[PDB]
Amino acid sequence: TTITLYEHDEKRYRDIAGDKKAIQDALIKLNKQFKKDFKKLDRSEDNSDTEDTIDESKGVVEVYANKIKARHYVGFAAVDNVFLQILPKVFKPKTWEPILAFIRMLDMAYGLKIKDHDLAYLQGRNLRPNLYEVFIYLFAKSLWSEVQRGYHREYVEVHREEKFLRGKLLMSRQIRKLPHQLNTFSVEVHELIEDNLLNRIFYASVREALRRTTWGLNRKLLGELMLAFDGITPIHLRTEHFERVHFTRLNERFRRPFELAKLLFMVSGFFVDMNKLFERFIERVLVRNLAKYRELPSSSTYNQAYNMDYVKTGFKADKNFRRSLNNII
Amino acid sequence: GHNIKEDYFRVDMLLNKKGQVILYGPPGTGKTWIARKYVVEETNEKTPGNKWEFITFHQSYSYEEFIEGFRPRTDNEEKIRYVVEDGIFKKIALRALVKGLFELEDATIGKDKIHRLYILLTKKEPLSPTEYEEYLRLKRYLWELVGGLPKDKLKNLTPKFYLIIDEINRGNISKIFGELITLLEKDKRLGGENQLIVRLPYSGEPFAVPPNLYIIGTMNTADRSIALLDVALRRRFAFIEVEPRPEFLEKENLKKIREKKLKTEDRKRLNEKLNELFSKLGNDNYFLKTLLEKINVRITVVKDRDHRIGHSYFLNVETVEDLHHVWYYEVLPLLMEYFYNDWETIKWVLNEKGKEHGNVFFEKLRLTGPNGEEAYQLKVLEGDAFIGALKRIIS
Amino acid sequence: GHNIKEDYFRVDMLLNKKGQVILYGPPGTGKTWIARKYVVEETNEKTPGNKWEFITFHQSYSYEEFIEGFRPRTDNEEKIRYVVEDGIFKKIALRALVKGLFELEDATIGKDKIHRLYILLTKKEPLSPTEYEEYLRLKRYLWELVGGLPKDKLKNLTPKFYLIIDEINRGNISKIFGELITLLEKDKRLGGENQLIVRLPYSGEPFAVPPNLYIIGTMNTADRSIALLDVALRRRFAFIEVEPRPEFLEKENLKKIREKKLKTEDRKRLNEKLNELFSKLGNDNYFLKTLLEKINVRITVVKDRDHRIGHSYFLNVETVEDLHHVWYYEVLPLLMEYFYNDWETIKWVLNEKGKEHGNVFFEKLRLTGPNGEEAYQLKVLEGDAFIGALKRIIS
Amino acid sequence: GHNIKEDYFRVDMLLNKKGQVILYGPPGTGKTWIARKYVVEETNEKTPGNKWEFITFHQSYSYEEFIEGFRPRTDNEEKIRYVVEDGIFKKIALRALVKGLFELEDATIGKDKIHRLYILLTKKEPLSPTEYEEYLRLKRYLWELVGGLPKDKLKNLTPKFYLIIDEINRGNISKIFGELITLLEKDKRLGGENQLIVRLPYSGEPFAVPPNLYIIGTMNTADRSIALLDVALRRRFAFIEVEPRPEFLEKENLKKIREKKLKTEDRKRLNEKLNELFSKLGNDNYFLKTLLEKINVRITVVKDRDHRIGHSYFLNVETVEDLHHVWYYEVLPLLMEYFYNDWETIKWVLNEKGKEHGNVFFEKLRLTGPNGEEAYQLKVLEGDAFIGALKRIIS
Amino acid sequence: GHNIKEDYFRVDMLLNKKGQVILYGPPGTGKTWIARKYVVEETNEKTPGNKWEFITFHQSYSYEEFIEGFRPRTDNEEKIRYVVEDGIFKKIALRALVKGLFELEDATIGKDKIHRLYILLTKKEPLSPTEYEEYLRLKRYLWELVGGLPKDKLKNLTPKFYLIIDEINRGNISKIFGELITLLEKDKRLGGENQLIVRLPYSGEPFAVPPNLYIIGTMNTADRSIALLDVALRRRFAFIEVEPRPEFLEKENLKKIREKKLKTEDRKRLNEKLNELFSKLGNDNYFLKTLLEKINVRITVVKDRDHRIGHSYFLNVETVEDLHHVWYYEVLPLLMEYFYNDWETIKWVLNEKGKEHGNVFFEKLRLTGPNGEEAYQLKVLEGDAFIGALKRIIS
Ligand SMILES: Nc1nc2c(ncn2[C@@H]2O[C@H](COP(=O)(O)OP(=O)(O)OP(O)(O)=S)[C@@H](O)[C@H]2O)c(=O)[nH]1
Ligand SMILES: Nc1nc2c(ncn2[C@@H]2O[C@H](COP(=O)(O)OP(=O)(O)OP(O)(O)=S)[C@@H](O)[C@H]2O)c(=O)[nH]1
Ligand SMILES: Nc1nc2c(ncn2[C@@H]2O[C@H](COP(=O)(O)OP(=O)(O)OP(O)(O)=S)[C@@H](O)[C@H]2O)c(=O)[nH]1
Ligand SMILES: Nc1nc2c(ncn2[C@@H]2O[C@H](COP(=O)(O)OP(=O)(O)O)[C@@H](O)[C@H]2O)c(=O)[nH]1
Ligand SMILES: [Mg+2]
Ligand SMILES: [Mg+2]
Ligand SMILES: [Mg+2]
Ligand SMILES: [Mg+2]
Repeated sequence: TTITLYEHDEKRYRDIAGDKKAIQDALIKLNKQFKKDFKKLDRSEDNSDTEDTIDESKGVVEVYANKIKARHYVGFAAVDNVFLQILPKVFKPKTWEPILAFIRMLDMAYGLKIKDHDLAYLQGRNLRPNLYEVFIYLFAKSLWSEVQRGYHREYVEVHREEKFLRGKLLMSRQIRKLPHQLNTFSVEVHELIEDNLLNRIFYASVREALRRTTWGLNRKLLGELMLAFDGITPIHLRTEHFERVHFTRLNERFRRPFELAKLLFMVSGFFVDMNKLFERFIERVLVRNLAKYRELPSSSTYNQAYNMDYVKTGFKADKNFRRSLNNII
Repeated sequence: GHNIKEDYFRVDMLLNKKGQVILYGPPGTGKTWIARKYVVEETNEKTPGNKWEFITFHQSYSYEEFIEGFRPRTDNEEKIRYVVEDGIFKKIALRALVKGLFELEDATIGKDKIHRLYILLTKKEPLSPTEYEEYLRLKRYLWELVGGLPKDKLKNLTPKFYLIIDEINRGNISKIFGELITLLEKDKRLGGENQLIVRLPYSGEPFAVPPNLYIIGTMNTADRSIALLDVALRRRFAFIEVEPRPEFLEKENLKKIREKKLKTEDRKRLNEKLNELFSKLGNDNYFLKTLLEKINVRITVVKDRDHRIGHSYFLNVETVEDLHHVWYYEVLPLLMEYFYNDWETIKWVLNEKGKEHGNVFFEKLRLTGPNGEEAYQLKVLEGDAFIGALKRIIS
Repeated sequence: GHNIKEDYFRVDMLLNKKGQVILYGPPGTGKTWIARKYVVEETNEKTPGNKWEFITFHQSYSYEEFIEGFRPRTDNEEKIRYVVEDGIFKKIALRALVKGLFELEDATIGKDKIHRLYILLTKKEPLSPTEYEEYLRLKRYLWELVGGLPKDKLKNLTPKFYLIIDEINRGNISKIFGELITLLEKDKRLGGENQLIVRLPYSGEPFAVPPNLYIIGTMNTADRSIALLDVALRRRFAFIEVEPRPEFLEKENLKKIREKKLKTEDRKRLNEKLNELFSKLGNDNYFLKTLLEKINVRITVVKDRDHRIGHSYFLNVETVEDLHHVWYYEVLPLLMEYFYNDWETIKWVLNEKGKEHGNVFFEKLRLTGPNGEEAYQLKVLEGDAFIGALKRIIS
Repeated sequence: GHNIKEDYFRVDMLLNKKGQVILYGPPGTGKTWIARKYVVEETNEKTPGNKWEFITFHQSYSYEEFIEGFRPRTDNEEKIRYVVEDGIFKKIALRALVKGLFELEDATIGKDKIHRLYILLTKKEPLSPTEYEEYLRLKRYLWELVGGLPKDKLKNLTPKFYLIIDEINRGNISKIFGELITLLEKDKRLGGENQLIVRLPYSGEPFAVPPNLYIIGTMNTADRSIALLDVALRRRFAFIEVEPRPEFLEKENLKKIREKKLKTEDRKRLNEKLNELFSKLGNDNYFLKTLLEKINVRITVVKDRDHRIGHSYFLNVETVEDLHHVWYYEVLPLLMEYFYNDWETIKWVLNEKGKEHGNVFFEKLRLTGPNGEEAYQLKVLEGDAFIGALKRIIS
Repeated sequence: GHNIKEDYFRVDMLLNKKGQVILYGPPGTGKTWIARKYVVEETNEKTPGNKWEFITFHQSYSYEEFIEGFRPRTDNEEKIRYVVEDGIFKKIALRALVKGLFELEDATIGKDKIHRLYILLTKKEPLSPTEYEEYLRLKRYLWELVGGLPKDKLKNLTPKFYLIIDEINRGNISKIFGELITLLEKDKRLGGENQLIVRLPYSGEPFAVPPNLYIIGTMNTADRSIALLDVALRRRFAFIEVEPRPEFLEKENLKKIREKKLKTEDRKRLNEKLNELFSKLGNDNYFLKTLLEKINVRITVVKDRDHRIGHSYFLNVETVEDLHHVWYYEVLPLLMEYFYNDWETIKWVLNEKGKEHGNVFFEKLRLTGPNGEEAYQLKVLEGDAFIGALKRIIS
């Protein structure tokens, strides 16, 4: 059951065509999982203090016996056949325009490099509006564009007993061989291997993505990524795995799929507070045109003190702020 | 035999243009069979070794087994020695050049040295150290003669030689084709307009591909991603798509293939079984044609065209239990492999998407997990249940 | 029971169809036992050696152990010499071909140099340097005879030889088989349509796989799935799911399984203990049938079919402390290994989720970590509280 | 012209200014062709071996076969002998240096020892163990000779030597060029402003690159995994971009390229074949020019500029059937590797976006998936339907 | 009792069931001590050499030092001869077979040849070249004798032999055992149902594992667990978890462990050190028991059970300064490598999460980072502050 919510919207269980309890206790195991991961989640005067506040069904959503009221935490959530997404109510209309505004919000504020032509490709594909399947697509398209541009291979120094002399003959190991051991060479080789730790992360991210994706567009994109990572060893994606990748000239072109693979993989789903999503927004806005999130710098749209207009639903919004910058400066 | 003499014609015309072709397509389309039958037709030799060779690339296959490498050999007193053994491409490229230098009626080719080099290239036991040094000496004479020989005679090397590289995408082709990225191109061969003689690292010897050597590769395009080939290496080969041909799976076309190699008293005994098989399929002579076309279009929509099911599995089907074998051991494991056990996608390919717990190929388990997970299980249907489920795919 | 006629027929149908088969399944399903018993029944040889051989694939398994490699040997003056010796596959394939040509009534076959090659191929003692040089001159005579023999005689060579490869998924198939994984195909075999006389790298000897030779792979799938195999192993081999059979663990089925070799005074002694075993289980003869199928169904919805619990652990259970040792040191170590300490999935497989600090197999530790981490302790229940939680699994 | 003189002139100017160039670009743009054409015109030698060498880098090139390394050699008095053998670069650099000291007029230079070292460097046979010690002796004589030579003498070494390294990015270049990252700089060569002489690890011998030696690399830019991203190594080379030139595919430019190898009446045979070809393209002499330039700027937008189709795909067409075989077997399978299962983009490259049926290269399959996904079938056009679908691309 | 007699019963049960066992667990639980003292309890031999052997596996341990391999040897007049020298597994298996047949009463046994072979298998020195010929003569006689004896008399060989392989997971089992890991199965031993007598690759004698030879491995599971072991070890070997037992660290149980290793002149000096150790530790005799078990439960919550602290750290502790030196130089260096740069976990393990300053092992630094990063500082407590910090962990 896919739940599409804005912040502080309430839809009852009778409103969503699903089950009366399977929609409940799925995300109950997520907002308690959000209570477990609450200390690493960043807040900027959001006034939560959830040491025991989120334990009383007050995590990313309110689990009432009648309805589900959403909170300021925006993002997607996939648990136990129940998909949930919470969007900013700034972008709430009077069906794809609110989601891509939320993509381009955390593209230019959270520091990602989400291309606009990849978001323009999803429009007109008559798909269902889904935060998870958009980020599954953006990970899988950026990974498939990179693997097509070149398969990631690393050089590793291997000391092998080889039946053909490849690379550098290890002389002190070959000299100290008894004469019944002279049917192989002790060599040092620097070989282009494909089973890297970066490719093992990308393989286990494509495996976890087909386990939960529902678009045929993403499934076809991830299936050809699955055949690309065929000879790669399957791993389990720990947080220990994602920190052993260090980005140099060899693999910095695989950084855009990696920051998307880290955003999805590490009950799972990304959530940022919209209070601090607006904090990191305007500090990247005030510095190139030259923070309370309630209705009453604040946000201004067709549904919603310097007001910030939103033409980002589909860069001339900051030109209207010059009339506000003429008084502020 | 009208359709075999045009797939021969695609291979024959493009081998004259590019020097080397790749037959690509899904597994089971007859790519290894077309490549082998073209070469036994062109080179009138049923066995590899003289004017053609058969090699299969695998993940562990290397440049050193293909071109040359330092290799531990033994003496005639079986003491170990490290020599540079020529690989299978270099042994047949030198064979194609030296046999091509036989028929050249030139007054500068030392035919006694060239025929002795041919014997050491066609010797199949490993060379004695007293004839390995003769083999290095005659190769040293060969590239001395070839380098001072004009393109008018080097481009007309008459006996064509062939190298079938089966499963060529299963190896790291750029690593295995070390100098062969440059050398295989038709301009870069001997007698070519931009003829290139390379120096090989291990032996230190000159090397070039002769023009009468041809390489037919076969690529199963569902066993390795075709978007992982090198674009520059792709420029060397003509790429011939060998697609599944379910028109071979009609009753008259099944008879026209299986009666080219067996006797007449076995022919109509095979024909009465094919008439017995197709009678149980609703007396539809185009049943296996329609069954393979319907699942391959359904595969092409939700997967690649490269992951289609080939026609060669159903080609030796003459009973219902032969069709029951091919479906449950060549089709259904192959569909589960291609779709990574996505039961909802396979059941749409098998035209049974909103249909479980019945006469289906994938029954749903009645138990659900704690996370709401549903599992599907392959159901073996026999008799009228199997034929009625194959008719559900067509309908 | 009809287990060893139903799995016998499925192997025998697939061995004369594909040429080679892989018995895949979860561990403890009798895959190696089915592979060994079918082969012993098909050869009337209880031990490996002449008509069959048994090997295990590991990650360090090589081409040289399997096909061909240089072995260090001594001299008369005890210096190291290097003999190229035949691996286990080259020995079983040459033994299958020589026994195939010895029974083949033909006039071109010498039948005394062939029978002498059969002695040197079955010789368990290592060959003398005058026998090994004789062994090489007979394999020269053999392969020039097989190359001269037509396809009509090499179609059906009568005695059937078997190579059981235990844990075939552990070995690197590209390094072990090499190029010769393609000779396993039914048409590429020695007498088929597209047959291949390949030359071997070390001794330059002709080699081909006869139709006598059948490969019965055995493969655990809980450690490595079929999708994680080499693509050459998926294409050439047929695959049989050796399913875990809880119907063996019925009280009368458990009696007749152990009585196939037991003392005839020990039948009433098993009827002493197996009747007192199932009396403590609640006089339900289908207890261990229901217990293994309630476990394996709950595995299949939360994981693969590959990770089910096999029936072989419960076969030698005659008392409740034998059932306690099998549950706590074979079954629960398998469940904790499969689920990677995800105890709430293991507790749902035993349907004890939401049930902690009691007579459970996994009690909760009452300490919550600094990041909310929770752990579970493997509680070791004994006696009637062990059955009281084991009865709760099937309820 | 820009290629008749000027692309030659870019190589000659940047090879004297920098000492080594790398010709980079898409496949089939003429990087290997102009590298071979320049060096054959400079050295007046059609074949390598003297005054120029041709090598191709790959993943089994090493430092040990390029500069120097312990390579095992075998004699008759000794079985296994590990010997530091100089690689192909150390052979071509010492050959350039020794030949440069032939024509120097110093009385310090012992001409008999230098001429003897040239024989042992240009020896086609491998070095005898009594000649390898003479070779090690004359090398250590030379490196103390040029160490005491004035740098005004050492920099004008007269006969230029050329190492063409085709596919230079296919090897681990910094691993291959071990000491050469230092030594290949133009003022760090012999007689340079900051002349450097390194110490080599295996032979323990001094080494420097002469100013007499030039490197012409040809690297491919379509593969970004082997992209030359070593910022310090890039400083040593001039990077000449060889772009796809669609203006070669004009009718008046096609004949004057293709008739430079044709002598008397095959030019007339080529002329009326190109007259017949371009009359069937609507009398557009710039048809294939517009076909390449419209496809390549469409490839440049959706994929990189390094994935442009080189003009060598279309440079050998003479009929509309040659264009048809270049399209359907070389160009269109390449675009299907570029835009793999990405049908809306490859239809935009072929200017048929939104045209689902008709005389179109990719016909839409009428079936849609369960999730609404869609596939396109490759339609093989022929005749004016093929030429009319090619006119849709160019306009 | 609970350390020996209860734990030996688990070893006696599984070693007489599986034939080989691996004692696994975290370090310091006594796996090597239990394996040594059990085997001395069974063989009645304190020093190895006759009825048992001790080795440690490592990564340079191989086949030639374990079973057999060629070795150079001066046999006569300093002319070295390459002979097969038996490794420790072949020697302990032949020693178990010979002593099993010396105490057998078949009367076709040649006891004078059998007992002389037992002398040659127990020589502490390398064998004479005269004795090496007799050793090969009697090994030849032994394997004709074993090959003639029935299977049922080879079943119950009387004296049990042992091979303690410490750190069994540290050597690669595929290259150490070779193909002989399958001979360790109960049925595949010398007398079982599927009894296999293999040949050895270098010497060619027969070899089989006798049933009275047992393998006791000890294995650390803190580095890599049972689920990531070699697949040859996980099925051939039985597995006993040697867990940390903090009940040894009770005051009465710390006396009884250490009073056995001392004379009675130094027994009473240790009871006046442990009475004055648990007088500073409050007066609780279960302090170090509760200190280990409160920490070890907290390790299972965050990491796993495999990373628990063994009792052997606190087992030689006689004073508070002994407990202080165990803490700051063994325990906390291990816990800071368990939770590296992870401060709130290790403060939760030490029951001090929240308590930031004073009487803690980790004092909070007074500086908050730019991103809110917070670091701690290892505070060395000496005296009653150290005891009160330890007794905060136990409370
Ligand atoms: N009588 C009888 N014994 C069986 C049966 N199935 C398994 N066993 C016994 O169980 C033991 C283990 O069976 P085995 O052949 O090793 O299964 P496996 O699938 O190969 O197990 P693994 O190697 O993956 S761990 C064998 O010794 C065999 O005798 C059966 O159906 N009948
Ligand atoms: N006359 C002429 N021929 C050219 C020109 N460019 C390419 N060719 C022809 O096309 C063929 C391919 O050119 P080539 O040099 O081999 O491409 P490349 O740059 O090396 O492409 P790559 O796949 O190896 S990476 C050459 O043999 C040459 O005959 C050119 O500018 N003038
Ligand atoms: N009396 C007694 N001493 C023990 C016991 N366990 C460990 N020890 C003592 O502590 C020492 C360490 O035990 P040891 O056997 O080496 O631990 P381990 O399990 O092998 O640790 P590792 O080798 O994996 S690091 C032993 O030498 C022994 O003296 C025990 O249970 N009883
Ligand atoms: N006679 C005939 N046999 C075919 C044809 N296509 C496939 N086969 C047979 O099918 C079998 C397997 O086909 P194969 O070539 O190995 O499939 P591929 O290599 O994956 O394309 C071979 O033994 C062929 O003999 C065909 O068109 N005609
Ligand atoms: Mg094939
Ligand atoms: Mg097995
Ligand atoms: Mg090139
Ligand atoms: Mg130990």
